[PDB]
Amino acid sequence: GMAYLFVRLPSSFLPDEDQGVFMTMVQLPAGATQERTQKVLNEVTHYYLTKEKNNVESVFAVNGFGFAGRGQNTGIAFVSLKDWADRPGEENKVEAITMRATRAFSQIKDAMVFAFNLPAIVELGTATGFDFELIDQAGLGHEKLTQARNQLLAEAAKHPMLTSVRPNGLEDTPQFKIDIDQEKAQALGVSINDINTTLGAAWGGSYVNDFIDRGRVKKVYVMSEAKYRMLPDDIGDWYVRAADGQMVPFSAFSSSRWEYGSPRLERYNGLPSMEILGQAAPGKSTGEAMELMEQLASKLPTGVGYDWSGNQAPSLYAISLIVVFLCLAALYESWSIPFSVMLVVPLGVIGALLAATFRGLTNDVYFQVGLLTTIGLSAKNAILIVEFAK
Amino acid sequence: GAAWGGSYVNDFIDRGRVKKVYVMSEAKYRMLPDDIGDWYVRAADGQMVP
Amino acid sequence: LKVNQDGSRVLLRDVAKIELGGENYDIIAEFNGQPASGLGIKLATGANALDTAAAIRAELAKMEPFFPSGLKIVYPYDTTPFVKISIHEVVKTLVEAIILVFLVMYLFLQNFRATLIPTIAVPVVLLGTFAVLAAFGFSINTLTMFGMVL
Amino acid sequence: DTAAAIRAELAKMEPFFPSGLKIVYPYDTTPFVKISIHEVVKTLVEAIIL
Amino acid sequence: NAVGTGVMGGMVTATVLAIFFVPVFFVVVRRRFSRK
Amino acid sequence: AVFVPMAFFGGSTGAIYRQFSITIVSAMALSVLVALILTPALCATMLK
Amino acid sequence: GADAKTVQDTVTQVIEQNMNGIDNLMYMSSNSDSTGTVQITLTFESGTDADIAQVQVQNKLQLAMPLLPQEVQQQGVSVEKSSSSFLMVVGVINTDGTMTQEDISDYVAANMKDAISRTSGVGDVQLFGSQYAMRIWMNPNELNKFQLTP
Amino acid sequence: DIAQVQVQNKLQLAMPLLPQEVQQQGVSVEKSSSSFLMVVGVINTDGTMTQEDISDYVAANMKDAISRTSGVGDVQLFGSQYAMRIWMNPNELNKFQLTPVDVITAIKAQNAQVAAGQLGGTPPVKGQQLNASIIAQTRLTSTEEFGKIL
Repeated sequence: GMAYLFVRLPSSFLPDEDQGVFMTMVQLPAGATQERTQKVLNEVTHYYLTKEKNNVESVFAVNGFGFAGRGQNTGIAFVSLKDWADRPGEENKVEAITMRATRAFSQIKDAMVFAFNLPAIVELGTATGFDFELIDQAGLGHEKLTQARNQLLAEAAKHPMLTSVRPNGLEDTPQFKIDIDQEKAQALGVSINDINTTLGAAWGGSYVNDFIDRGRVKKVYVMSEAKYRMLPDDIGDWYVRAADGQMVPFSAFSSSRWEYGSPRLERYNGLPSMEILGQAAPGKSTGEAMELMEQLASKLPTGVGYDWSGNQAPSLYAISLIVVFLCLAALYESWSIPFSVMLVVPLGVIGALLAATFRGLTNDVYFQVGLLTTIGLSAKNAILIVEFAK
Repeated sequence: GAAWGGSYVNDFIDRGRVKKVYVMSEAKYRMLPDDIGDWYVRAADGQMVP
Repeated sequence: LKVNQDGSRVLLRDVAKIELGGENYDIIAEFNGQPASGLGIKLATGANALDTAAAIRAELAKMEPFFPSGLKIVYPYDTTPFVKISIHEVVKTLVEAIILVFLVMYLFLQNFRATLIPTIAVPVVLLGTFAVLAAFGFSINTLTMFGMVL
Repeated sequence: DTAAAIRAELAKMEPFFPSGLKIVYPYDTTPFVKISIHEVVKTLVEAIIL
Repeated sequence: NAVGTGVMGGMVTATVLAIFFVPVFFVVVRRRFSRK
Repeated sequence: AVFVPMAFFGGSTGAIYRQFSITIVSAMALSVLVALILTPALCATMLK
Repeated sequence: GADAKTVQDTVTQVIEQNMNGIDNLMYMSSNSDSTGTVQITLTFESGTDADIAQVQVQNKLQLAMPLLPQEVQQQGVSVEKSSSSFLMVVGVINTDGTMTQEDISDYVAANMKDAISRTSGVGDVQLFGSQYAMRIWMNPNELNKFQLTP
Repeated sequence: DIAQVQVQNKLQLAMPLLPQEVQQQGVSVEKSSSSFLMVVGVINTDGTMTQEDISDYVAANMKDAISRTSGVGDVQLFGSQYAMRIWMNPNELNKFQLTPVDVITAIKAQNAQVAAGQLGGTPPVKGQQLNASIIAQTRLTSTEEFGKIL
């Protein structure tokens, strides 16, 4: 029974707990604005302010700063809950606060907002979860790699003893390309230097110089009012100087046409890659899921490689099996006492297992050393029923 | 310097990895000292010079 | 910028607006809906953590007094009180487990003098572990505090 | 230890090579380490038996 | 709770079992003597 | 003999399993020396 | 301004090529954003000093510093210790003499951020908003009306 | 470790006292050993390629990695990596009236990548729904495109 209480007992690394502090990130669809995403953060900040007054003490919303990275799509909000005495119920604990919260956002919104207890652990090491990566080893383009990523993600969901796989954050929104005919430029009498720094300084701004402001030196920037750089028809407003002392429309030499390029290009280990954050099956565990994932990435096209309690423990206790017997003959020389204490081991451990399997405890680090101590005391009691009797 | 010894002008893209761009000259116009005269330079008054 | 034929002075004000505004209008902060801006300090790989955040207030203590009208500080997402409480809850158990072993020692050893040796033994052994783990580099970590209590 | 990890990194480049592109090993230090250990540990066992 | 639930459980079944009933006594019997 | 063998930590489970074992192994040696110096003295000194 | 593809092979790639010859190193990843902002992370072996590990990486980037756009060179190039996690996040608001979410972002960054990011080995301070800067909002109609460019 | 840093944080002071061709050239500070160990030759048998096609592919796949993996001191490359090569002709330049300075300036203009801001810029007008990045000139790809430089 001891063995069965131990094999089926799930293995987590370390328990996640209430910290009086959690947070929640935002993600709007492709090419959303600062105005659109700000509306979403307002609904999120106020779900805490009106429908969570007994729990939340102070919010701190942020538009344009997700933990993916940056952009007018992204966002986040830093919650700071009221102290633990004024939060009596298990409903008032982060476990249950991020349950009806995550539920609320999924119902009454049109984008993606979640919530999570801050991993009291570290960023890495979640248990029953992985971080796959999809490298392009050959000289394939980013678009060919993206297709192989859609084929890997497809096959996993085609036959998941399951899995839960998704991309990391390459939405792939469109981009307004401008092809400048170099031939036309020289004919009308315009320098290509001038044409570039008009388009770069106008739409994207430019670091020109520094200046003084109440002691501290700051920057000087030059860009343009928003209203002359909002849509693609405003490109024609900008006229450039030409050799023959006269202006020239942008449309003269310009060409306008939309494209499809991604707004973030990951590059794992010197080569173009795309991150694939998937979790282990609800039945299986990490090493099973990862082994049943390298076999799926090996079914992709050519020029498409990959890269990624403890297995530690198996060997740890192996040295515990040796030093015990030697310390059990350092004062108890016989080959009778060295096997006597070898039985208290599962006497105590059966119970340690039993208590953790009864309530909602798991095989984490605390239980793993709470097992060591269970064996330590076990030796004490037994050795007293030996050292005395001998 | 650009003719005989070459020169690092700019960078360009080649199957993902950024590499260099160099400008020098075919070997046959820079082998011996009589080939110096082949190179003619622009002059203020819109004309070449040996 | 220029002076056109009739000596009409073109200034940079005429051709464009000029205001002292943000260096980067990408991100905006709203403390409980109200407009604001703070500081999000992240740790330096292998830093002292609590010691760092205690010295965050040390430096920031002398900025407080020279703030303009209305400019006040507030504290969201903070790590400090979780350190303070886990110490206070573990040291709470230490004292409990002592008081409780003193009762089990009195119920067997009716001698009041006899229920003191074990009550005065382990106080010294714990202090020894603080002297040993300090000598090996370890601190009062969440881990080494359960190591005392376990 | 360095030259063992030279093959570790280089092991995952092998599989994505084009047609014909193969590796070969001249001037190599590895087998001199492997042999001097194996010849000295050989003596250890001899000197014990003797 | 993650530490104590694990230890508590084991200590109940470590002593109440060892000291009494099951081995920690049956051991020396069939280890010291049994066959040698 | 069960603590220090397992106190050979590894990976991100470094000071994780290490610190726990040593903290209690140091505690054991200190408990033994106290049980060979203080507890023996205190007991002889004054138990009855 | 630089789009995601420009930064991916004008700042990113140039470093990645000239980012080698460092003692202890598992891997390096990269993120070439469309905001025109790249960030390369290098994870080392556990127990390795963060002090020397930082220096080796940034005394190699320096060799690829002259192989970078001149706008990028005068832009913020930083090498620091990561922690992908904040601790103290000190919000700062106004009540009496009211000011915008930009007046506060400036005063925070022109009083405290300079100090906090140095005091007690702080890894990387975040600024929620931005410091002030002499901003100019060019007009295209007014430039051609006088015959001019940026 | 430190002996390297001291030497290269002193060279850096004389870096601006160097020819600008030298600055963009490879300046390196590493650990010497005047002796190789693993010298891994790489050839071709089936799909045959020159002693330059191989020097490129070695330097565009493995050399970047090997020179970083397990504190490798200094990788040697037997040949060279590929580079857009141009073999100027003096007769053809004078036949059209030209110099190598006109050819260098032509590639420092057409062969380049530029930062083009974005629609729905950093500070937009409250009401905009779209935000997408603009593309500018691109760094040339093929030998054919370097042939069409005007």
